[PDB]
Amino acid sequence: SDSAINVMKWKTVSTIFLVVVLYLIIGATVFKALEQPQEISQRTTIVIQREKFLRAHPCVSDQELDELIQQIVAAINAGSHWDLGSSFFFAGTVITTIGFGNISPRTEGGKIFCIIYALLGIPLFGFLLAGVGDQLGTIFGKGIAKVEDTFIKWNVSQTKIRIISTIIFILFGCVLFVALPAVIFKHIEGWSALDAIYFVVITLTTIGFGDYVAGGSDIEYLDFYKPVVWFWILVGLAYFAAVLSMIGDWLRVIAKKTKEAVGEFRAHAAEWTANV
Amino acid sequence: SDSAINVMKWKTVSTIFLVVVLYLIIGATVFKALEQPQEISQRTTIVIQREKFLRAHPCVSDQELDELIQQIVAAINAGIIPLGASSNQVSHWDLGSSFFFAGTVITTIGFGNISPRTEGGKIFCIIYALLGIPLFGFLLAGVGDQLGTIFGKGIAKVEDTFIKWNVSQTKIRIISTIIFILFGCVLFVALPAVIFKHIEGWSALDAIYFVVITLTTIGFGDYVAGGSDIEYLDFYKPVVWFWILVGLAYFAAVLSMIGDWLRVIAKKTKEAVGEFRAHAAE
Ligand SMILES: CCCCCCCCCCCCC/C=C/[C@@H](O)[C@H](CO)NC(=O)CCCCCCCCCCCCCCC
Ligand SMILES: Cc1cc(Cl)ccc1OCCNC(=O)c1cccs1
Ligand SMILES: Cc1cc(Cl)ccc1OCCNC(=O)c1cccs1
Ligand SMILES: [K+]
Ligand SMILES: [K+]
Ligand SMILES: [K+]
Ligand SMILES: [K+]
Ligand SMILES: [K+]
Repeated sequence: SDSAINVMKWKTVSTIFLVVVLYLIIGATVFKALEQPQEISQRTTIVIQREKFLRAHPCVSDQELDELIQQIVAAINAGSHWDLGSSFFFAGTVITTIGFGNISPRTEGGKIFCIIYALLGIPLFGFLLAGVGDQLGTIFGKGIAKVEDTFIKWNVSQTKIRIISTIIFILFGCVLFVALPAVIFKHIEGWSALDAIYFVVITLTTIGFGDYVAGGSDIEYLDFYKPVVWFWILVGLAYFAAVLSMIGDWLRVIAKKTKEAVGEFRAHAAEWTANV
Repeated sequence: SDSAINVMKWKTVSTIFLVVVLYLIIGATVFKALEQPQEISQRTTIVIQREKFLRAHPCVSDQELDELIQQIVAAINAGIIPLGASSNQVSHWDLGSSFFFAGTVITTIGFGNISPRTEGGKIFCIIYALLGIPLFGFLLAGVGDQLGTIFGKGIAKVEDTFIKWNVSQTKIRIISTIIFILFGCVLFVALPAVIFKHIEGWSALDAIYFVVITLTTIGFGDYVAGGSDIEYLDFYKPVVWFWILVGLAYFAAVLSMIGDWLRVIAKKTKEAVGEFRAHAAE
């Protein structure tokens, strides 16, 4: 029965859908809980700054200030960040689906070329990202081969070592691809320890908020700083690519433990019910 | 044999790397060619607006005036309505917008228009995405499967209609691939674009632009459906959410198709180069 297999699939999809919808509701409340207060204090202090500017300076009134604000808002639409170097940056953001968006095409023509460029670029880059990831994955293979002959054969059996190996991949991976670049971002880019990691994650996950852009701030980079972040991204995006895939498998493993843990809990409702 | 193929793989990756390097170069030159002129005309006229306002009031704090703008821009990263008229203010972290924000996180669209300002929200965003992204991955795959089978039912209808005697199985696949694109761009691109134009006030190009930038998960943020306050009947926002679920599913397959074409154009060109080397000399 073909429609029976499809009923099993829609049952699976529909539950995950709710888990997602539920995951959204939970997060939506946690963010508002965290961000709501700062918005009020920050939005109240900005109000004190308008009232203080007209009081401190009789020179300016409400008639000139509103006209001023209208010009700054328009300045948001504009912002050279389209020079040879920044555009090459823009292209990278386009084909990686990071899209920080701080610099986006404002021309009807640039919008058309961006569309085409993206549709052709993103798949192209995917092949590269696949090879880079494959290379890095095999490099990792040579490393664990050296480690699997030292202290794998000794005490603990090989059945539980696969758990130890996965921890090594995360340890080093976090150090090289997260820790080191975050350290560098802090000093060079001036970002706090947290803001550094925040950038690393929101970037290598292709989220790309744009609130933190390494090399985006306008002042004083080193000669080879920008080229090194490019390489970090090519290899960084591949790392989270695997990491995100691993976390995915953790979920399909767990999803079963909870699904049978619910069958257990119902079971010992069942017989516990018949013994009464 | 094991290490032989390894040496062979690096050969392919290195060539693709260079192709990408060259692809970024050509792109960079094409964007700055398009965007550089308008950047200049806008940056010269803005200087005209600052000079026009400098001599306007001799009693201004001249040098400290440019410091004020720095404070406004620094405040623009977060939602700010700094105007005397209509002091009433709408929250961008309310229950409805924060829900949106989470959707942008787990879909890796990241419009960035509204991002966490708090050290706590940032630490939760990290955890949220790391677990959220992979989770939403399964959903998108499930919605990819469902939407796919519903298509397999539709083509099973047309494959017995146009089918006649003396037909080839390999050539009909090209027909199906076209109808997939056709109806796809209609429902998930054409239809939503038109709605975006009227309801959201966007131009026909800005709507398509938004769609492509969004459903490819690029997420500039320069255009966001439902961003401005306007009215939003509320028959609208829920739809957009659904469109996103399926629209992301659609491009996922579309983008994966283009990759197959590129791979194809890759072999034809690679043997076309072997042909040209074979003969070409004469
Ligand atoms: C942290 C912010 C978000 C919090 C996470 C909210 C998740 C709430 C969902 C709880 C899961 C129980 C719901 C019932 C599910 C069952 O009908 C079903 C099989 O019957 N199980 C699954 O689908 C498989 C369920 C797979 C569960 C995946 C979510 C696990 C996240 C655990 C959160 C730990 C974070 C701690 C900080 C590092
Ligand atoms: C942060 C980042 C993202 C990608 Cl997708 C690729 C490379 C990259 O490395 C930083 C260098 N940054 C620049 O070169 C800039 C020019 C104009 C503003 S920043
Ligand atoms: C473009 C987009 C992307 C995702 Cl991932 C999810 C939803 C979404 O748009 C739909 C409704 N929009 C809202 O509910 C808003 C609240 C505040 C600004 S928009
Ligand atoms: K993005
Ligand atoms: K963005
Ligand atoms: K993305
Ligand atoms: K992706
Ligand atoms: K983005």
